[PDB]
Amino acid sequence: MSKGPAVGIDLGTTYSCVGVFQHGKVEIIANDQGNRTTPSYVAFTDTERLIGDAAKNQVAMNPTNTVFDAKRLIGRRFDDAVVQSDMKHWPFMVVNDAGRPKVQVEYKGETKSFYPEEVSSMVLTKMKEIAEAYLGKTVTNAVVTVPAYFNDSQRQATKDAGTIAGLNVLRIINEPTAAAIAYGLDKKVGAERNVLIFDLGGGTFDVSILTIEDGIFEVKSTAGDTHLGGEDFDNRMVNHFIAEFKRKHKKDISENKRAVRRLRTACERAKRTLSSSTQASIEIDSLYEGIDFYTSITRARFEELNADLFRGTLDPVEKALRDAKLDKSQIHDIVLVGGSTRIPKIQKLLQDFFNGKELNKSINPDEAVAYGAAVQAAILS
Amino acid sequence: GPLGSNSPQEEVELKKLKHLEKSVEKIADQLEELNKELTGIQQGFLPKDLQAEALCKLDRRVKATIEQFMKILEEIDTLILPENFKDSRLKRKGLVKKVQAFLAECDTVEQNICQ
Ligand SMILES: COc1cccc2ncnc(N[C@@H]3C[C@H](CO)[C@@H](O)[C@H]3O)c12
Ligand SMILES: [Mg+2]
Repeated sequence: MSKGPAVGIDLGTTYSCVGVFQHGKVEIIANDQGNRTTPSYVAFTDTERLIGDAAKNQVAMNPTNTVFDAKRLIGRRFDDAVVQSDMKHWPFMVVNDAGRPKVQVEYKGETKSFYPEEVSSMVLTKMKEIAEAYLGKTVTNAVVTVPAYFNDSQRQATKDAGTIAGLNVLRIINEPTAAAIAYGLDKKVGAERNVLIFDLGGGTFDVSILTIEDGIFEVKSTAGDTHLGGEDFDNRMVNHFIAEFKRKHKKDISENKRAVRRLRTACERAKRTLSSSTQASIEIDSLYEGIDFYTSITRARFEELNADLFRGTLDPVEKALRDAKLDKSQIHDIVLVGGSTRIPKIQKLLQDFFNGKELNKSINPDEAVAYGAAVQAAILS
Repeated sequence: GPLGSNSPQEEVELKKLKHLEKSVEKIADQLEELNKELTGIQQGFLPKDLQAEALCKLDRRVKATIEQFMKILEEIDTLILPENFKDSRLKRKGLVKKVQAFLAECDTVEQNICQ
């Protein structure tokens, strides 16, 4: 294979995305399964190591040896509160190797431990291979993104993951900066610009305030919720349906994992339908004890079941504005990042808070960060 | 609605269900093979330690089979069939029940080995 271009990689907590700027435009590259995002999942099995979609697709079969969320561990100490709080919700074990966390798995019949940058390097190797399979050329150069709140250790651990993956990490840039680059907010005529990046995707909520002057990105403040996303919105619809099934059939389906899974899968799809329609219908035959569950939900009901969670997103916005020492009227641009920002109610809350101000949302929210990293990659190629 | 009102639109839904029926038959064949392999381990000369390993490799394959049947149910669950699509509705119900009868068979295997 000949030498190819530089790529932009968004290394996410649950999903990653790779982009390439070619022929005057950014192209988000689809993986071997045709997916524009790849799960940040690594599976260890008796016979093999699986990455991305292949790892996620066998998580229900092998929960303990399927690693995800390495981004929540990367560059952190074992005793970090985030590490200590997070390991109660992971099915894989996290061990202490002289102050550093390691994920302990069973691989080819043997007990093996891996550092978070080693797990992230396998994910980065996957993104590199996805780019190479599409371009039909070798991919060595990359711009890799990181959250703005990341510390020196976390940034270095991400660069090391790039190095272990055989990548030449040209530049590590902040995710809100990449999002701002995607919309070309640094190229706008006038004085310094205050940009709010509203990032609701991959199980995390991040708000960042940036000031862009003469191309100098400055991160004034960061706020958010470490755990908040689509999975929570899904659960609320699941609770609603379980209660409905109890009222209609006087039966509790909550203890049947398969019934709850069928329902949860249908709810996540209904939630997506509710982003462009005001109603979604669900038909599940023989959901529980031979009972067919045929129902529907309005966008209004979905919004009420999630009112506290949707409204709760403005607290971080208020906190970031107070830390940046800015009034809401001083924000020149608002950018939507992450798949859950496609929810009309979230968009409505944020536009109303910002007094009818138009949101930058034309680029797919899930792809905006990789898109900005790909533009940057082309400028450095 | 009306009788003898078979529509071209319903042919599309029936085609989706027939592909799913075919996928269920292949998964079912894998279940039967696992069943023969189970009897094979039970009626063979594997000592206790190697028998435990063979039953655990079999357990992972039974969990894979269960997952495939669960993915079929989730695919069938994406279907919205109008009440007038009587044939599709009957076929969807029969396929779901057949998959659930196969799942109950997987569970007799899975719960009885490598606990
Ligand atoms: C492809 O995703 C979507 C497409 C169209 C509308 C959507 N509305 C809400 N969430 C969506 N996606 C959620 C993003 C989030 C990432 O972890 C998941 O919970 C998705 O369900 C939508
Ligand atoms: Mg078992």
